[PDB]
Amino acid sequence: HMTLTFNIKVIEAKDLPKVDTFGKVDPYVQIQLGNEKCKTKVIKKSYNPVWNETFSIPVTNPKAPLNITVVDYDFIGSNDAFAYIHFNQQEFNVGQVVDKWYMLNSYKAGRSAGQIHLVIHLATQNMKPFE
Repeated sequence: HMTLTFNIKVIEAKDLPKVDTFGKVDPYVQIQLGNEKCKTKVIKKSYNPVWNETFSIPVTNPKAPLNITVVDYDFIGSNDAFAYIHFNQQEFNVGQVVDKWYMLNSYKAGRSAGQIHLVIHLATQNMKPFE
């Protein structure tokens, strides 16, 4: 198959900042590739959340940037994104499994946003995800 898919495992994050009104942070991760968006579950009150959630996103637009954001779920207000990492799709080679910790960028400069642990595998449709 010629159609490519981004297989992304959102494993965990560490050292997230305190951003929620009623304590710590309630983090989830949103993955954006063009018009395609998906998100993890919310982990309650955790600076070192572990999600272990896997996504498979088809590449229909080869120019869309891959944008990964960490967001604080607010049960009584707007959910505020506080950190991101973004990639050109060509930063990943077809067939390569990249298992890495990334330093998160804070939207508000000068604050630490922690790190995120992702497995990213740009794959053809029959390749076993992450293998």
